[PDB]
Order: sequence, then C-alpha cells, then structure tokens
Amino acid sequence: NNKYWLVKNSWGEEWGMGGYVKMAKDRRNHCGIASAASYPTV
Amino acid sequence: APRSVDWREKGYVTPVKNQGQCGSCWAFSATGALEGQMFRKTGRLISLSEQNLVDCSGPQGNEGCNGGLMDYAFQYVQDNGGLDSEESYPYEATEESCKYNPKYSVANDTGFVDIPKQEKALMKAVATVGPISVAIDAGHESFLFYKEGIYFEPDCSSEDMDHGVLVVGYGFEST
Amino acid sequence: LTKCQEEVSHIPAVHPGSFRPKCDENGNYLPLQCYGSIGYCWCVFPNGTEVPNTRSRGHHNCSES
Ligand SMILES: *[C@@H]1O[C@H](CO)[C@@H](O)[C@H](O)[C@H]1NC(C)=O
Repeated sequence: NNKYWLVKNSWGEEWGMGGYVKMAKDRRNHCGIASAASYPTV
Repeated sequence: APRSVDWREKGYVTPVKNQGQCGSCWAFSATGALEGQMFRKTGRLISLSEQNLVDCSGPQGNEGCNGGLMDYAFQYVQDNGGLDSEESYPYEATEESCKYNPKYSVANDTGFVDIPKQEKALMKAVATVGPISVAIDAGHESFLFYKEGIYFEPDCSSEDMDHGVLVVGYGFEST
Repeated sequence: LTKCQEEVSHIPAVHPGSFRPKCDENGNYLPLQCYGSIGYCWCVFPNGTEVPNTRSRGHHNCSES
C-alpha cells in the first residue's frame, strides 16, 4: 500500500513503469525483498 | 533516515537493460550494485558487463544462463581483479567462452556485505550505501503484467526467491 | 516423491535465474508454470511438458486432467 521500494528490473523499458516497479514496503518482507540483500565494497 | 530516496536522481543508475531469455538476472543485479558503488567512488557512471560475468564466473559458483548469485559475482570481480565495461564486452544472452580483457577493466571490488534479513536494515543500507542487490519471488503472473501502482501479491513467498533485481530507493504516496 | 517434487527438491530456496517448478498437494505440476527470472509463464501437461504456444506475459487458462 502506501510505502514502496523502487526496484529496477532487467526486462527492458517496455515492462512495468519504464522498466521499474514499486514493490510493497514494510508489509512484513513481501516477496522476500529483504531475504537476500547485499552490496559490494569498493 | 530520510522519508524518500531515489538514487536515479543522483546519477547512480544506468538505463534499464534486458536479459532476454537467459537466467542471468543475478548478473544484472550485480552490475547494477557495482555501477552505483563505482560512481560513488569515482564520480563516473559506466555500464558494466553482464556477459563478462555470465562467461567467466563458473569457478565462483555461477551457472551462466541457468542461475547464479550476486555474491558469487562480487566474489568473481574481487578474485579476478576487474570487470569489463558493457561496450567492450557486449551482452549476447547466451553463455560463451570467457573473453575477459584486463585492458578494458573499469570496475573492481574488495568484497561484499550481506544485509540482515529485515526490511528495517535494508532501508538503512539503501539510504546510506546506494542501490542494493536483492532477490525476490517474481514467479507469478501478476508480476508479469504489472503496469503501475504498488505491487502486492498475496501468494508471494519470503523464503523462495527466483529473480535478482536492484533496489534504487523507496518512498510513500502523497497526502 | 513425484517427478515434480524431486525437481523442486534439487533447487535451493534462494535461486535467482534457475527455474523451479511448482507442485500441488498431490505432487502434480500445477497446470501454470512460471520462470520468474525471465518473466514468462506457460501451461504444462501432467508430465511437465510445455503446452505449445502457451508461453507469454499475458493471462493464462491452463487445465489439468
Ligand atoms: C507428455 O504428455 C503428452 C500428452 O499425452 C504427450 O503428448 C507427450 O509426448 C508427453 N511427453 C513425455 C516426455 O512423456
């Protein structure tokens, strides 16, 4: 609902909102968004 | 901390790419996270090679178009000492022989940080680090024909994830 | 373990880019199967084989037996 995560997909700009999707945020880990999150150190 | 974050505004994100019919989303999620960190470090946004990862990261545990993990990809860049740009190593949507050329290496990692499995920790990393690599459950028809609004799928799983993507921010709707 | 169940059991929980089938309570393939990584769903026969001209990003109406 109200809160969302801005997510960049890799299916081209034709899909979703210019290739992006607003995923439900703070809905108790909807679709496992926070289950395997990581970033690299540079 | 802030109520809204969108790294696209700060020049951290490259244009939307297309993986085609190859299960290389793990590679797109990884180059996405590395593009943002390299930009933060040098001030220059340079598109990185997914094909370089698809073809060369088998020893780190990746399986080209049949799957992989963002962390194995980050491990590869560190073990390898570099990653070529998109221009120098185009995406073919198929697994080929490793043609990594150090001469065209424009990125480099030092390792990676695994974020705790809690949305509250994810928000903190997105607000302070930059775009973050994540895996979601995208195996539903609803996700396929998504057009606008906030996507919510009652049958989504928090335990089984089949698609690597990139979190470039968060926010809320008007009032 | 059914054919569908054995296949599921070989793929880990976190599997970006790998197709993992969905089975019902009886161990059968659900008529509609989706490959989340590439963004396509399709219908299958009871033996897991894809139904011709059924792969798409649209709505499906797959049947069972
Ligand atoms: C699956 O079942 C269909 C329907 O009978 C049949 O045409 C097809 O040959 C079968 N495939 C296999 C591998 O058994």
